[PDB]
Amino acid sequence: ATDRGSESDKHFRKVSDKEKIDQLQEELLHTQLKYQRILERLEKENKELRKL
Amino acid sequence: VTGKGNSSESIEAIREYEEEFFQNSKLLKTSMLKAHQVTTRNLSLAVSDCFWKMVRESVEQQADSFKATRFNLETEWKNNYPRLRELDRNELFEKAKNEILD
Repeated sequence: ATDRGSESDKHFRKVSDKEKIDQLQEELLHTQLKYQRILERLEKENKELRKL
Repeated sequence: VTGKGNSSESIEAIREYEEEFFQNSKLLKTSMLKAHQVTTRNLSLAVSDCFWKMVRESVEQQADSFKATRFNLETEWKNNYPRLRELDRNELFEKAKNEILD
């Protein structure tokens, strides 16, 4: 374990995953994703040629 | 919406003031204040709803730091104290007591 890259990689991966589920990404789940339905509806409006 | 009143005045004195101050004063006669700002129930509700919203939004991610702290403590143990357990005020005392008696 001492002076072994594998332990550093495991620690980095665990910390990275904890950061990935941290508050930085938690907020986006409640501020961005819930409007993807409106984005999809706007995409449907854009693809329709009525406006053009 | 309160007046000097006294310590014995009930909550309904707040409703009475919500009527008298704002129907009598410039706060509505000159539209300085909006009706929803007159109501203190609107302060209570604005605080409560956004409070629980903040709860649901942010409290969950406190688990990341809890897990990080547990990981760090257990890491120090595994590296240096593999025999270390929840050796709180009771367990260490009991072990020392038994060693002393022996």
